[PDB]
Amino acid sequence: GSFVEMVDNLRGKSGQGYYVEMTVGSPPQTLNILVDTGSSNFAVGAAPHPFLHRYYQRQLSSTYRDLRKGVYVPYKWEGELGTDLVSIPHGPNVTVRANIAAITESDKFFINGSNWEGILGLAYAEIARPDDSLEPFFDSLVKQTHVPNLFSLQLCGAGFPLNQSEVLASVGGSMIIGGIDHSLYTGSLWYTPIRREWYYEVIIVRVEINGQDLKMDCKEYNYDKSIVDSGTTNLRLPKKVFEAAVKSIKAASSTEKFPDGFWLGEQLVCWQAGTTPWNIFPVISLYLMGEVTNQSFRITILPQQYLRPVEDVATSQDDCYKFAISQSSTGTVMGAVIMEGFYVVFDRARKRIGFAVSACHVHDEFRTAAVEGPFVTLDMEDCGYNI
Amino acid sequence: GSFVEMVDNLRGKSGQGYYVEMTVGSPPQTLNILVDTGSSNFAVGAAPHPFLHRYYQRQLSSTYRDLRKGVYVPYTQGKWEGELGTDLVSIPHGPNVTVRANIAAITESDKFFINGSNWEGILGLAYAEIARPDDSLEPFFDSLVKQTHVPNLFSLQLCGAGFPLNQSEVLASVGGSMIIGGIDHSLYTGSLWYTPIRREWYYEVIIVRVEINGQDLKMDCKEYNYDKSIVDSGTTNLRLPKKVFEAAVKSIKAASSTEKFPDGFWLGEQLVCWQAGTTPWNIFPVISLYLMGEVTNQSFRITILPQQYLRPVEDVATSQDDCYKFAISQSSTGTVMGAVIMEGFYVVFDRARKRIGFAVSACHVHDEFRTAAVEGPFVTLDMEDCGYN
Ligand SMILES: CN(Cc1cccc(CCc2cccnc2N)c1)Cc1ccco1
Ligand SMILES: CN(Cc1cccc(CCc2cccnc2N)c1)Cc1ccco1
Repeated sequence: GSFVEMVDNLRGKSGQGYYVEMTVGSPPQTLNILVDTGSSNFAVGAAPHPFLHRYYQRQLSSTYRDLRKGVYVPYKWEGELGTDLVSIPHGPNVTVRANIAAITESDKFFINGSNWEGILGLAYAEIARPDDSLEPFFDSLVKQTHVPNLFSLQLCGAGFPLNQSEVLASVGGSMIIGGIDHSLYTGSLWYTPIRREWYYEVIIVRVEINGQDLKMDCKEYNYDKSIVDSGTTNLRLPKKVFEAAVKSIKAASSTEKFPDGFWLGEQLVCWQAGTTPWNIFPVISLYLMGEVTNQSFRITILPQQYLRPVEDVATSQDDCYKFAISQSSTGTVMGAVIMEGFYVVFDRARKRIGFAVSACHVHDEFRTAAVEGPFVTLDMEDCGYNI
Repeated sequence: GSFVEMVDNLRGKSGQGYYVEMTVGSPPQTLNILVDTGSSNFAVGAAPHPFLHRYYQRQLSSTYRDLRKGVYVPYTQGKWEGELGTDLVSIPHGPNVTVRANIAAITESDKFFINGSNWEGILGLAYAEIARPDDSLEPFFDSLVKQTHVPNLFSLQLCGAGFPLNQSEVLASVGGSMIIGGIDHSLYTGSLWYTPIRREWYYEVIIVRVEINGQDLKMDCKEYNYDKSIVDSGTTNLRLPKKVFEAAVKSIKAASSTEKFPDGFWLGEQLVCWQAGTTPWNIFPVISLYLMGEVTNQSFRITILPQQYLRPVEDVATSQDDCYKFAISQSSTGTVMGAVIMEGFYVVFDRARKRIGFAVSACHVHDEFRTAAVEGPFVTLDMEDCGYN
C-alpha cells in the first residue's frame, strides 16, 4: 500500500452511497460528498434543507466566484454556478479551483441520514450539466496539479446492517486519487476498455449464472449502454436481460420459494440469525472485453454482494436482505453492490477500467468473488450497441 | 362449396404473417391473430408491449377463468412467457359460434411481436402433441370441433401481392382467406391433390422427389424429410435441410447463371433490385416438390415459380426499383413449407381424413409464360422409405 493517506477515507453503504470529506472556500468549509462515477457535476447543498445539518455558505468564502449562470438537473436539484478553492483532506495534498453548483432547491435528492451534503461527479464532461463546457472536478484537478489522471475505488459493504451511529464510525472504503494501492485487492487486475468517454462505459460479452450461459445475443447486455456507476445502489439490467437473469436465479435457488415482492427488490426476506442460505443462491459472472483482441475476462459476484443487508422492520435478531438486482430502461448499471466485490481502477489516462477482487468483499468459507482470465471471445465489438 | 362470410377474412404478408380477427372475453375484446399451422397454442399479448397497441385485459372479462399455471415457449425465432386460463372466443368473419378455449396470456416476450405486423397473438392450428406445456392443453381447433358442429377441417388461401405493401396498404389490402369447416371452390383453379398427413403433431408430409426446372436434384429422398417435412404458415420461407439447401442453391444458381448475385443474396440476407418492371423472372427456375399421394405407389407434384420464392421488399431507397429477398433458407429442423410456398396454393387441412390438399391458388402471382401447378399422378415406388424415423 503506497497511498496510506487516502486508504480508508470513505464512509457510507450501498443503500445511501459512499462519501469522502472535502472542503470548499476560504476559510475551508468541510462537507461530506457522495462519490459518483455516474455523473459529472460537483454540486453541494448551499441553502438550508431539512436533511442537511450543514451547507456551503458562499458569502463566507473570500475566494467564491459567481458564474452568473443557473443549472437544473432532473433525475432533482437546481443550483447556481460559481467556482471556489476545493481540497480533499484525506487525499492529494493539493488545492484546486473548481466549478461548484451551489444547490438552492432540491426534490428527493438529499437522503435523510445519509450524512452527505453534496455530490462529486467523476465521469466526463460530455454528460456535465448544463453542457460540456463546465469542466468536471477531476479534469480541473489533473490540469492544475501533477496528480496522475487516474483514481481507484474500493467500496466496502459491511455484510450486515449498520445503524445510524455505526455507519458514522465505520470505514466504508477508499478512494485513491492519482494511483493504485496494492493493499486493497488480492490477485491480479484485469482491464476492460472504456468504450467512450462520457459515462464510464464498458462492454459485457457474456453472462453466466452459476456457470450457466444466459445465452442472449451479447448486444442485449449493453442495450443501450453498460456503465460502472458508484452513484446507484443496484446491479441493474436491461428489461430482457433482467427477466432472463431472474428466471435463472429463481431456478438455481428453487429449494426455497420467495414472494414476488422480493424479486421486485421491494420487500425484504429474513432468516434466523446466522442461517442465511448463501449456498442456495448462484454466483453471477459478467464477462468483459479485454484489452487484447479476441480476449475477455470475467468478474464473479456472490449473493453476499447482490443481497443487500437491511435491518428488519422489527429490529429483531434476524438477518434480512433485499434483492439488489433490478430492471433498467437505460442499459446495464454496475452499481454499488457490484463495486463492493471489487477494487475498481478508473484509468482515465489509458482509457481503461481495471477490476480485482476486493480485500474487503463479503464472502463465506466456501466461495469468494473472482476476477479471472483470459478467455477467447470472438466479435466482441458487435456486443456494443449503436443507436 | 362456398363460404362467402369467410372469404377474404385474412390480412398480412409473407414477411410478417397472415392474421385473422378474433374476439376474446366478455364483453368481446377484438384482437388480430396470426394464423399458424406450425404450432398448437392460442396465445395473446396480455400486457403492454412497444409493438402492441392493444392486448387482452383479463380483469375486464367476466368470463375469464384462471388456470393458475404458467407456460414458457422458446423459439429460435421468438420467445414468449405466459399465464394459462380459459375464456369465450369467437371469429367475427368465421363460423357463427362462440367457444370456450384455452388462452395463454403473454406477459413477457423476446423478439416475438414484430413492429408493424398488426397482430397481437397467435392461433396454433396444429395438434395437441406439440401444445405447450404438454398435450393436455387442448388446442383451439380441437375445442371448436368438440363444442360445435363445425366440420373437422379448415383451408387456407394466403395471397402475396407480388409487390411491396406499405404500412397503410397492408392494412387495407385483402391478404387471403381462412375457410373454417370447409372448402370454397372460388379460391382455386384445377383439381385438388391430396397427400397423407404422416402423423398428427405438426402437419407432417412426405416429399419423394425434388426438381429444379425439371432436373432431378437426385438425392436420397430421405434427405428431403430429415428429420420431417411440414406445412407451416407461421414462418416466411421455404426452408430446406442443410444438405438439400446446398444442392438446391447450387442448382438454382446454375439455372440463373446469366446474372451473378452477391453471396448475401443467396443467404437471404440482402435484397436484389431491378429497374421497375424488368425483374428477369425467366432466368430463374421453377421448383417442383413431389408429394406422396393417397393411392399406393402414386405421387403428385406442386410447382413453384420465382414469383413465390423471391419475396418482394421495399428498396432501402423507396425508389421505383422492384426488389426482392431470396425466400429459401437452410433448416436444422427439416423441410418447412412456409408462407411463400403457401402463397402459390389453396391448402386444405383435412383433419377428418388425415390429409392435406393442394390446388393452384386463384391468387398466386405469375407471369404470361408460366404458372404454379399441382399435377399428377406419377408412379413412385417405396415412398415410405422417404420418411425419416
Ligand atoms: C441514489 N444516490 C443518490 C443520488 C440521487 C440522485 C442522483 C444521483 C447521481 C446521478 C445518478 C442518477 C441515477 C443513477 N445513477 C446516478 N449516478 C445520486 C445515493 C446512492 C449512491 C450509491 C447508492 O445510493
Ligand atoms: C415468424 N412469425 C412469428 C413467429 C415467431 C415465433 C414463433 C412463431 C410460431 C412458432 C414457429 C416457429 C418457427 C417456425 N414456425 C413456427 N410456426 C411465429 C411471423 C410469420 C408468420 C408467417 C411469416 O412470418
